[PDB]
Amino acid sequence: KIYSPTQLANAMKLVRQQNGWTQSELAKKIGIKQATISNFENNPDNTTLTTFFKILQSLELSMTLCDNLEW
Amino acid sequence: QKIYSPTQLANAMKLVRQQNGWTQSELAKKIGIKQATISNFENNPDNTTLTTFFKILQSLELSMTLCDLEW
Amino acid sequence: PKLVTWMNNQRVGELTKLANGAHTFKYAPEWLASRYARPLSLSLPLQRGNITSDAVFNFFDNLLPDSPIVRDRIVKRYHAKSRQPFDLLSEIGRDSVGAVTLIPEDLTEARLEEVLTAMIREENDFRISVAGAQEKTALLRIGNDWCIPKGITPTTHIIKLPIGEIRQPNATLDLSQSVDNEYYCLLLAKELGLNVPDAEIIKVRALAVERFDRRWNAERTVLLRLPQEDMCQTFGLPGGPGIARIMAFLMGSSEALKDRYDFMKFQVFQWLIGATDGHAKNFSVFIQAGGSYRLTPFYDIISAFPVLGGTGIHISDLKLAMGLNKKTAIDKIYPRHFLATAKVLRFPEVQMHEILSDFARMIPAALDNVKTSLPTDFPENVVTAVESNVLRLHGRLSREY
Amino acid sequence: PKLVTWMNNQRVGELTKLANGAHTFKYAPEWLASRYARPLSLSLPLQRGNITSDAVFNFFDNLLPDSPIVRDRIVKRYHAKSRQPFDLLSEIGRDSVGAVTLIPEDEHPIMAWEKLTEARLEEVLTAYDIPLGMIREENDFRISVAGAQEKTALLRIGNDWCIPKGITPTTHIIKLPIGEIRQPNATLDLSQSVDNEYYCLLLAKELGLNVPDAEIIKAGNVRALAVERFDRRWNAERTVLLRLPQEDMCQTFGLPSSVKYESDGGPGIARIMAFLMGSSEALKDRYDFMKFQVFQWLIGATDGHAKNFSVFIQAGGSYRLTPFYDIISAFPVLGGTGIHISDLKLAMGLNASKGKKTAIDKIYPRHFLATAKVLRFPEVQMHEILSDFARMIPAALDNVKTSLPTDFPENVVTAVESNVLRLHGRLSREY
Ligand SMILES: [Cl-]
Ligand SMILES: [Cl-]
Ligand SMILES: [Cl-]
Ligand SMILES: [Cl-]
Ligand SMILES: [Cl-]
Ligand SMILES: [Cl-]
Ligand SMILES: [Cl-]
Ligand SMILES: [Cl-]
Ligand SMILES: [Cl-]
Ligand SMILES: [Cl-]
Ligand SMILES: [Hg+2]
Ligand SMILES: [Hg+2]
Ligand SMILES: [Hg+2]
Ligand SMILES: [Hg+2]
Ligand SMILES: [Hg+2]
Ligand SMILES: [Hg+2]
Ligand SMILES: [Hg+2]
Repeated sequence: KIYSPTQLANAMKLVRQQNGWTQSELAKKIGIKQATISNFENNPDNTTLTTFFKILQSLELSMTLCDNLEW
Repeated sequence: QKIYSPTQLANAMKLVRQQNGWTQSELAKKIGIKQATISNFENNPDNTTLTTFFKILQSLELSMTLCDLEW
Repeated sequence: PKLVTWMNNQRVGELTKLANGAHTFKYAPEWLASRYARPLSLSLPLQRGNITSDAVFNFFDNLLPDSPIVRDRIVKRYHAKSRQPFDLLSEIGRDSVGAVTLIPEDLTEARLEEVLTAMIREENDFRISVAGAQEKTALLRIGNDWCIPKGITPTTHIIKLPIGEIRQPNATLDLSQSVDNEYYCLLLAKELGLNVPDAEIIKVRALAVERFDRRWNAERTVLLRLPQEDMCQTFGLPGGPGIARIMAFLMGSSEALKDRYDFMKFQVFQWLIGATDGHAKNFSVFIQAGGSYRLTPFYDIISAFPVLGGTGIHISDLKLAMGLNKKTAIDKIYPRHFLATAKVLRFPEVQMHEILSDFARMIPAALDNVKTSLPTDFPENVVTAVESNVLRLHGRLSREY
Repeated sequence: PKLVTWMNNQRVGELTKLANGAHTFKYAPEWLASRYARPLSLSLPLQRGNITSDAVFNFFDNLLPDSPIVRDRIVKRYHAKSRQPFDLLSEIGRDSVGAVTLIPEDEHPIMAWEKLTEARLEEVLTAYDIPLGMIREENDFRISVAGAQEKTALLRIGNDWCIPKGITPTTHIIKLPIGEIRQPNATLDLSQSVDNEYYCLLLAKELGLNVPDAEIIKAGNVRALAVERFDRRWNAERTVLLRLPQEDMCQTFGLPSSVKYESDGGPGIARIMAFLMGSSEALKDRYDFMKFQVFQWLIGATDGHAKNFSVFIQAGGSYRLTPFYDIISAFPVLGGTGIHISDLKLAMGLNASKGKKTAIDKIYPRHFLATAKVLRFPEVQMHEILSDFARMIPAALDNVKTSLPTDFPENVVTAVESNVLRLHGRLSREY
């Protein structure tokens, strides 16, 4: 469960890394600039929805909307 | 359940708005942004920032998660 | 008045024609709450009100035969009140493309050669098309045998008859072999790893095409209809979406990278085979639970190569329906134009090369494998025209890949 | 060398002081895979490499008492190799604020009850040249508490107080009295900081703010505040004492303690409120956090710095505000050494006319509303806050006074009540 652009970018960065991709491997895969992947990782608030979803497709993820750990 | 574009997301969230029959301004007022902004989102979701998206999403009392019937 | 809209015996909502003829639609609240829930069209998002947009009329208009002449026949035969969608659909609105069924608020080798039994254009536009309703007929068949359904019960096949000859003001297109033509083109497409439906020629000599919006029950007991719509419906339309709009859209598909690759690939295929009918109307998506979507198989593919020359037309007359780059003339178009387009679209240059390269490599054996698997019956002029004009444009790939 | 970082016997990664003496951190692949996974701090997001930013040093540095004097004691108490975070934490990093347990790499009782008599308790509480009540005749009592007050943390189930051993968690923070602050420019009567915090906690709670329970404890001549930890909790089967992941705003923002003050300057209202939009209770949290700004103006709390607020970190790295804590009125200092309410400043300034308003005497409903609007906090909600205080404050004060133990110092109650009641008059004037 995710509630800010920052928490979103972090989880997506870690999926990028778990995958062994680089910010360039990723930007190449969907055809945008390295600088846009890195703008999103570092300051996501201003990232548009359309860019986010391009990043998400290339990470092989979708998203869902929402409304058992001890701690 | 799984969502793949800004428009699909906008649509699903518009519907959630409606099912709680809230109105665009009830919402905007709940979070402190002008009702246009919500309208601009439901109608033109592509260029909405992530900051604004997570505001509207807080208004509707939702979060989001990342993911990996006979017809 | 109202038409209740069903999808597979599940209730979706209602279409109203108001007093001034306006069409409006409202989802059932037990629809918006089923697990099946999706929009009827991506142009008609799940929502609560009465929907009054032009999208509603267009949606339902897009379900009916395009031809104003096939429209008269339905009008004459079923005593329809008009050619408005509501009126024509309160008469034939049972089986349609994809899943929607609309309800008022209330066989034999020789009868076959018989069942299929029914042109001039004002416009100089070289329409070479297998998408016309005027040659089609949805039959049903799992046995060895054709048969007309009837009731609420889906068809499995679309049967196409030859188009025949077509006269516009400035040319006569001989499309009397459009059945053999589409057959060839569909095997070619399969050979090149494009997804397209299975077809057979049946015998009158018609195309039997297996529907990809029909699927049997798990229990194998009921044919289901799969929701799908074309790009006109998707965009709310009766201009016309090109490669850019469609490619943008396909970024939201649940198979975005595959569908985007295939779709670009298919622009190269249509260039190679001389196909000039790839309008928006002619690509479709499956609508899935939630209103997510995927491209269907490609379908209704015909080469214009066999109408070149003689009583027919020139190669300089062949235009892609969706242009590149702006560039539409098939005989002026080189690999370079596809790459300029991929670049403008932020489709990865490397994926475009890959596509161009595999056609370079694969075209000759595909053409040869198709040729091997044709019936003995097959008209050689058809093969010769397609094959020779394919190898010619393909040599533009060799000069390069 | 390395400290293994654990959270409730889940392994999280390692803190490494490098040969050149720089602090870096690296999460364990098992942590990153785990259902329990979440960042150690929001300043240290989950990732694969080594983190080597300042945020790492600051995180751990913020686990420790801020004073160099206290630190110097721990150093002597345990012959600690030094006074740097890494070295202090290798001695006392088993029990800290939130859930971090630090275990030297080469190298414990899980719940080790170990009773105090009372003369012993008086001796633990009296222990200041000893750090954090960590007696010299006692190993396996290895606790850290941030902040500047002399304090300690104890464990308690039922009725008796114990020194916890090994990696056993504490259940209470025990505060001792501050006394006379002589500032170059003033001399303050905080001899009574235990009664004063006791009182303000009671009143916060009376006004429906979320705050810990506290009790006054006496151990011979020692009078102490025992505050119940909200970063500790019984599991379902009340069989394990869990630590809850938690950090302060200084940690969340990657900053030292020692900028803490909006003066020097640390995070204020706007930064904090913007962060809270990201909370898993954004609207509740932003409401209560604004509410508590009026509260602190009302009680003359001049020390609500960024270090005084904390968020729970939940699975996945979402977060929301902990209860508020460390609440002290400056009202009991006024009068006898020449300080008056005209001298009292808020730690975090409001929006004013032009610039920020920090003077408590000069602040009126009008500044709160101008601040709400800068911040895009709903006007109807800020009226609703200013008006509930208008209506409730005089009765809340009386309720509180009535619940006070018979021996409670009158000078604290009066100083706080009369000054509250009088700032309240600015509200009921309008509401
Ligand atoms: Cl990396
Ligand atoms: Cl959920
Ligand atoms: Cl509405
Ligand atoms: Cl999932
Ligand atoms: Cl276009
Ligand atoms: Cl050119
Ligand atoms: Cl051209
Ligand atoms: Cl600030
Ligand atoms: Cl002013
Ligand atoms: Cl001031
Ligand atoms: Hg969910
Ligand atoms: Hg999911
Ligand atoms: Hg049949
Ligand atoms: Hg039959
Ligand atoms: Hg169209
Ligand atoms: Hg105990
Ligand atoms: Hg700070």
